[PDB]
Amino acid sequence: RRYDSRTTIFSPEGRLYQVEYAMEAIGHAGTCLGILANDGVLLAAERRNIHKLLDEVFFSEKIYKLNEDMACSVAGITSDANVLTNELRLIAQRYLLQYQEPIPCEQLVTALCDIKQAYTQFGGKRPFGVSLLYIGWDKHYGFQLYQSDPSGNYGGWKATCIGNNSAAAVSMLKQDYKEGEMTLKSALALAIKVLNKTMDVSKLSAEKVEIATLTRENGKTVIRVLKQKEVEQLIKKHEEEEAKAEREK
Amino acid sequence: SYDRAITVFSPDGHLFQVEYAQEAVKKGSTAVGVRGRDIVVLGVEKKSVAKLQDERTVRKICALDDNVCMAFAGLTADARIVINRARVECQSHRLTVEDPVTVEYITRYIASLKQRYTQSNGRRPFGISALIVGFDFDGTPRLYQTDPSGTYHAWKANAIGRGAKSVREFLEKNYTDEAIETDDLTIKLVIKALLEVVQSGGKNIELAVMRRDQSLKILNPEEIEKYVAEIEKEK
Amino acid sequence: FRNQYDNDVTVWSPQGRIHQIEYAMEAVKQGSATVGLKSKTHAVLVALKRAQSELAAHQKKILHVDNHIGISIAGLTADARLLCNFMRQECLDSRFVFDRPLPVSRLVSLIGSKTQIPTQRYGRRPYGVGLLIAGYDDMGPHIFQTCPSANYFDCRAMSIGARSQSARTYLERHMSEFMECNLNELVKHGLRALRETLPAEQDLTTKNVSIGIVGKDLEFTIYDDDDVSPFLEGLEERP
Amino acid sequence: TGYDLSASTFSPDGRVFQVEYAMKAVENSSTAIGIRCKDGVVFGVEKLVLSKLYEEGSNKRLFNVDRHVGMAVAGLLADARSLADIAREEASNFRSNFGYNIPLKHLADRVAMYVHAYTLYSAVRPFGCSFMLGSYSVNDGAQLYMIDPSGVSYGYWGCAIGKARQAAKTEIEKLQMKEMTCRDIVKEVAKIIYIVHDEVKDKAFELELSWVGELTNGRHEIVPKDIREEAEKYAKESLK
Amino acid sequence: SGEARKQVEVFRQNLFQEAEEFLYRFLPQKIIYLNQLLQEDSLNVADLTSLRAPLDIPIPDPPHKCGFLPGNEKVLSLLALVKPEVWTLKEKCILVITWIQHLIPKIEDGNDFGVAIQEKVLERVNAVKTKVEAFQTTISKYFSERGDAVAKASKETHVMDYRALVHERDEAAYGELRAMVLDLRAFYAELYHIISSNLEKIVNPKGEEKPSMY
Amino acid sequence: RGYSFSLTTFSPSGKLVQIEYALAAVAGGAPSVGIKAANGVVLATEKKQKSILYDERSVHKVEPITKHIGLVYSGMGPDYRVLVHRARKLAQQYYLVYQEPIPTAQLVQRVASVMQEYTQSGGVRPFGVSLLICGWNEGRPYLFQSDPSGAYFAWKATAMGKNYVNGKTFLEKRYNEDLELEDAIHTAILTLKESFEGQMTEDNIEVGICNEAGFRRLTPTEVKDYLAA
Amino acid sequence: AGFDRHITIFSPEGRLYQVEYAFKAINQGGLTSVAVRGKDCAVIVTQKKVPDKLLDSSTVTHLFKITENIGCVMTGMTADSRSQVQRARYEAANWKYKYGYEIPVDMLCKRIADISQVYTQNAEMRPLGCCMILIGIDEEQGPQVYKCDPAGYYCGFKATAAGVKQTESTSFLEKKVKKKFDWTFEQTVETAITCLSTVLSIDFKPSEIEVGVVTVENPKFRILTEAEIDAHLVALAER
Amino acid sequence: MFLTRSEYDRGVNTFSPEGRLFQVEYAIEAIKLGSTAIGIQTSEGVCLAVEKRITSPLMEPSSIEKIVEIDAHIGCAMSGLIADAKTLIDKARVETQNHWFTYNETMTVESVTQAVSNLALQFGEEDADPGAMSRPFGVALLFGGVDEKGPQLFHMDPSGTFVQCDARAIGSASEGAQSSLQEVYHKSMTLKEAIKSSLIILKQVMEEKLNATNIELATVQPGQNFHMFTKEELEEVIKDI
Repeated sequence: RRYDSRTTIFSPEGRLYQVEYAMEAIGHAGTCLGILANDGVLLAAERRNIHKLLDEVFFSEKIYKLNEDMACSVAGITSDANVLTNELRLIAQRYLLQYQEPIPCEQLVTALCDIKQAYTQFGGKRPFGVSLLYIGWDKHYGFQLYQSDPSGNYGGWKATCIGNNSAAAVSMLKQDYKEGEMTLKSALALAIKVLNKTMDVSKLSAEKVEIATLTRENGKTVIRVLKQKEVEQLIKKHEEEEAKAEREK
Repeated sequence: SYDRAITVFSPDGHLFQVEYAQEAVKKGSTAVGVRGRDIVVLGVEKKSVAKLQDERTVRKICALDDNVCMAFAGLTADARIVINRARVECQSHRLTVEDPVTVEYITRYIASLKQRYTQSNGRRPFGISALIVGFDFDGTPRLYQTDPSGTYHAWKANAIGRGAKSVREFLEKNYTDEAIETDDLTIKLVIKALLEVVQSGGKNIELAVMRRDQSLKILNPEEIEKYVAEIEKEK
Repeated sequence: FRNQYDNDVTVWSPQGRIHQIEYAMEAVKQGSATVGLKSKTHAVLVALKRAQSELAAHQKKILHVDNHIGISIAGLTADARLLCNFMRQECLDSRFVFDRPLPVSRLVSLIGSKTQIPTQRYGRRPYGVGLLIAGYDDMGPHIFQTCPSANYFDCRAMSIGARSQSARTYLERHMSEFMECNLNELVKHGLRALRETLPAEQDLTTKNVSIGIVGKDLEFTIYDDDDVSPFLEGLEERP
Repeated sequence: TGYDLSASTFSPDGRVFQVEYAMKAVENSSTAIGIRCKDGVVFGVEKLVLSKLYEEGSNKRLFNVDRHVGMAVAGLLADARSLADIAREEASNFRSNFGYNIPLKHLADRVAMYVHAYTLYSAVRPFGCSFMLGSYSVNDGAQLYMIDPSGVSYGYWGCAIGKARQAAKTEIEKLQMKEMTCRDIVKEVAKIIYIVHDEVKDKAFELELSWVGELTNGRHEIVPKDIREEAEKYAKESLK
Repeated sequence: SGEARKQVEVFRQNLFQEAEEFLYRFLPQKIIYLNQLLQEDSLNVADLTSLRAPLDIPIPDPPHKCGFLPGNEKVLSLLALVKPEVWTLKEKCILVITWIQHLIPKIEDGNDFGVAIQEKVLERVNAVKTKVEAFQTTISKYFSERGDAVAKASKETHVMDYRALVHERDEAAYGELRAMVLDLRAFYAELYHIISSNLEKIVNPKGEEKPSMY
Repeated sequence: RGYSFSLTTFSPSGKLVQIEYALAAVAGGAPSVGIKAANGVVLATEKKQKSILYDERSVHKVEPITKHIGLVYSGMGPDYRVLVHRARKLAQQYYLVYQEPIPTAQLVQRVASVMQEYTQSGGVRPFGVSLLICGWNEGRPYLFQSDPSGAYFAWKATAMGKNYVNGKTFLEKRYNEDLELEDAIHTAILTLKESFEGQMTEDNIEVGICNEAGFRRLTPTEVKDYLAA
Repeated sequence: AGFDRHITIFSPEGRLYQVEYAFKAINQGGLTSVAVRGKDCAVIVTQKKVPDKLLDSSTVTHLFKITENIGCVMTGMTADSRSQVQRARYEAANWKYKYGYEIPVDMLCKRIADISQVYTQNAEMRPLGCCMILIGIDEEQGPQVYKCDPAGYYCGFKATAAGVKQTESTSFLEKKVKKKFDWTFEQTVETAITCLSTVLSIDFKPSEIEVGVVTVENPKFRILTEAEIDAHLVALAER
Repeated sequence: MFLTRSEYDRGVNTFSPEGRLFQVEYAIEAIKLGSTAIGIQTSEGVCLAVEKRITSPLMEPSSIEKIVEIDAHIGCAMSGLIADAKTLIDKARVETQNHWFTYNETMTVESVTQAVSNLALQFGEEDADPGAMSRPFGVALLFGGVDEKGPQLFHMDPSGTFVQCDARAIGSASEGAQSSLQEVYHKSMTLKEAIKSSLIILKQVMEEKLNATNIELATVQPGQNFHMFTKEELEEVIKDI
């Protein structure tokens, strides 16, 4: 009958349904996209919230700076995300206190993923319902993009989208992304193109998207959230570029 | 009825939740181990590149310590916890007894951790089965396998994971003292066996060899290409 | 239906009865019978041991808590082993602290308190061993029985176990004679009473009878397979 | 209806049934009566003799909870012995910290609070024992207090617990106990105990009588066998 | 396809307005109309003997097809009043059943309380439908039964029970018509009461969109 | 089905139902409106009382966590007090550690974290109250809402409680970013007026204002003046 | 359903049904309590019903003194009521020890009420089914009356009632406050007695009612003696 | 007429109407899932024999270890879940060693069984310690050793009860093997006869034909310590059959 409650019961067929159910939640969440380019890595998210009476007081609703050299975007239950982001920031600071060097990017991801696996194994707690993309530069492997799942399983992706219409985005990215040729400028353009297709709104509001880029300048990583004017220019450039291709057609 | 709790025993004395966790291992990617006279070879299938996904992050074969290497089939996350815990023990034994861990000690430790999870409700059995390959102080090659239940057994050759039944049949027929005679021959046997279950060719197999004192070496994709070619040509 | 109200020790039934405690009481009936009787100078426990197979040895039904106290178990052996250890430690404690053999009655009160806690709290099952405790203390020979329910009773004589009504019946009719009986007579009366419990085909043998005797001058002693022969030989034949 | 399964639950109409079910347990037990007269409090229990094998003067349902206070219990005996232990511990503590014999009204309250706790939590069942405590102290006077499985505690001039509680109360009611002296009441308690006992349903009973008062110098004590015997005779004669 | 939804939405908007109109006006008006009929003297005849209709079948005695035997006029006039009423209730119920079924929401795991309020109402409407459908069947049976009994009486003039049966069948129908109008009056009333009390959940089962947790 | 009862169980479809049910409790709560003007933030809520017998001075829906932060709630009343007390305490802990008044954003993150904690364990029930937190920090007005889920959002203006959806629409139509508080307090009383369902009176409504001076509750006389408009 | 049966689970419409069920328990007792606040006095009156002649009348009371100057009347399950009174008395003393001044009545209701919310939010315990009304004099704000219900609500009222006839009682009191004449001590007591009597239709005798008063002139809570109650009752009948 | 409701079976700590504590009973059934093991105690010594049940030729036979040494004097043959046996064999090994440390003597076979039994009894949630398995253990151990009283074989069951047995068979074919054992066992038999008899019984019960690889046999004669017949020795005895 029901082998899908409690998170600790393997179903006949060996499937942990409560984790699978959690993964379903990420699908409802606003699309977040990350692209890795030789110069820098970028995270762009769709701010699903669009109610007219909301204020942009924070640096970003869905992009969070875990440490000087890394950043993350969250898709899923927001409350669960706040807990994980607090933990990630502590895990990183602990590495710096102990080894006096910045946390290598994979390690921060591996450690959070371990907290996520535990919640699945022990009986009382619900599996965390968040999937998050981490972008960072580490001396060992340079620029890296990693995606995490409620399962606690993490992967390194050159480009990926988590959230609503994620599949469409990955398909578009699969044809569009050129390996070894991406530059932040081109990538920001790829992001606008994929985001436009995935988002239902015909015109990206430029207030409906948040794009943040991590680049190493002068030996120090800079994570900058592009300001609205910068994004508006990108949307206009895309609108014109696509229109020109239609005009040629 | 008797399948909802690990502690409950079925009329007929079967603990169902432990058996179900073993089913999970079957869904996982195949892994094969052959104990050659001087080399132990561990080979695992790779599901797919996915094109936009970096392959460095996904590694089924890992080194628990200098003399012990482990490959896993089952829920990936659980493996990362077990592998990490085994690594702490390997180093802790070295601290406590000053001596490198024998392959069996690591197998017993990994097994006990799993049994501990099966014993009490409120924890789910780790859904991983592992092949631990190592060379002992005497230098005898040793291959051991562990299951979510906590039973450890030594196998001259074995396959865990999807298609394990098919490969194990192939191995039973193919394995012989003659096959293990040459270190290359041993690598060829595992590659040939994985080929039986892998939908693709060499592109989808990750293989690694541990020599008598050398550290684990993951063979480069090109070296694998050479081996598959020799096997295909001989076919 | 009424399937409900029987699941846990913490649920009172609509008519004031905690069913699990009653179900636990049924466990004593499953065990082999044991008979305990007392005389002004001695207290005796006799037991009918059962064997898994001819090759297997008969189980131990009589266990020594202390020089002055011994118990016979009827019911789940595990609960008995656990309770016996508690009793033994409580007795050892009294000798270390007060250098006096623990009054037998006080020990039974302690067994009752430990036994009651499982009955009121969710968690541990009620102990399902029924225990007959026999000892000689300064007050005199004492025979007490403990139910899986924590309630305990002081008895002139008692039989707990399967087909124990038959033994209680014999004991009641021949009860007056017991007070002035000699030890041989008292064990003999008891062996006859347990004989009633046995199926008609079965007979008391040296192998299935265990006798434990405690008295003013006798430390609790469990006469076993070859040492029950003196007490058994004098007995007659089945009525 | 799942309302009655636990004491944590409250029925839609506001009733916690598990406590009420526990109260039904006391009715299963044999009757016990306590009467408070000017000199002191006399308690009596009809102790059914289930088997001839059981020793007389054993399986007592009257317990001394402290030198000055005595407890008579009805209901599941195991719980009662355990409650008696809680009471004795509380009495010891009051003497140890406050340095004097516990006032009975306080004792009843402390034991009641312990009994009430079981009512609230779901892990533990309500206790199934209803008990009466009585004490005589020159300063306090003679006090009889009865505690239900609910933890309600009240002081009763005369009280009965057990299967025949309703019948006994009617008899106790016609007693003018306040004027009566302790020695006379012992005969009266016996008469009531004999009247309530049902010979057909219950084969036989041994009356256990205990008393605390000026006569006992404020020590609860089992009534001397001479006094008990005289009373049992008075009772049979009255039964006629 | 959008065009398809538009037409169906039009049907829904019509159903909603008609259903609301029916609850607001037709149901209350009918309860008064049907109660008027019950109060009417025709349905309150004191002596059932007055209802008896003549059966002119020759009674046999020791020494032709019977003259036309007409149906009790009183019963037919009453049936003629009742048969339209039975039909309107069945039609008005069907309009309500369709409206609720249309309003049932997309099946979803949570917030199924509203679905339940609707399902409970559907049970009452289903029960009423069976009872009313039965009433329509009884009207047809009365004519056939009276007819067969009359035929039997003519074939066997001697048996007088057959004569009594015809008179009895008519009296029974009269009692049942009174009950059926009383039931229709009650049914109109019950539907108004269940729908009126539970309208908010019935019209809007899921409720308004909740704040985003995602 | 089974998903509805547990709080640690994700429903097929990944919805934690008990939290959704908890939000439903807030919706049933008395209407509360918050408007963030440039010079201040006005928090107002209906304090309708069943009888004249109740003494209004006894309990206040709008409460001050610190000198510059104040909150209003819609939902279960007992729960508000628990959160308010924890909030007042969390702020004092900030003052002791950093000797500066807590930034409003920081308190809302901290109060929300407490709410999330209640959500995780099976034994506890999610809090059934949503809080509107208003504060003036760094010369800037701030308004935030924390839902039982543990999620905080920042609203220029919002309404929680009965008729929240209609209230928000009225506010979107009547909201101007440049509004001054004196005008804004009027807008809020109008928003509450939409769903009051009774004659508003000074007692029936409770209003609070946050500005450079800090959170204060308008006393009944002041509101009577504003209501006179 | 199943939405009821655990305090923690919330109904699909967010109603926490178990807490509501508890308020029903207060009524099951069958007793009503009325409290009215005067210009200088606060009075609590409750119906005293003694079920049996045997019960000592002195022991049965619903009026308890939390501290010398705060008095409470608790309606609901008797056992739960006593439990809350102890917590209140402990809390009242703990305030004096920690803060050095007598707990203000409002703060005692707040603490007691807050304890009730914990029960309402934690799974194992059951909301205590009792309502406590506290009467006290605060020097700054004059007389005070506060009620805490099983939910954790703690409002303070000019006048209030708890029990079977609370709604009717509230209506009577509401009419009397609306025609405000202010209340002298006599009137405050008279209003209370008339209200309880009218709602119950009892025509009370001194024994059936327990009345407790706090006054600015004598701040200590006192439970009036039967004679004092009779005097007020006689006056009500006379006029 | 079938009443198959059950409903008291699930959950230890529940007594069935009739007081049967079914979960423990079900655990006793589990040992039947295990390979048969037979022990004969003779004056010359106690012999223990088990069927390996090797699933695949690739699995190394030595690893399957159904007969193990608790200490030189006492050895154990286990049938049932292998994993829970490993815990019980470990408690035994530590307890024998703890006795040497504290009392400088060798524990009798009975005390060692009592010691492992005490651990088995704890399944009832008897203790408050977190690290105790809630489920009754699913293994049955036959413990045989030469002690002060000479060769002794004790059998332990998931309930935790232990008894001396002159000969016992635990396992899938225990019923039937026991019957055969009853006919063959005579107190006077020498170990040589017993080894042959036990292997004859195993050959009959085992599905596969007996081969040195499929069986494990051990003996603890009074002078010698626990000895496991090596393949060569096993080959000689099997040939005699």
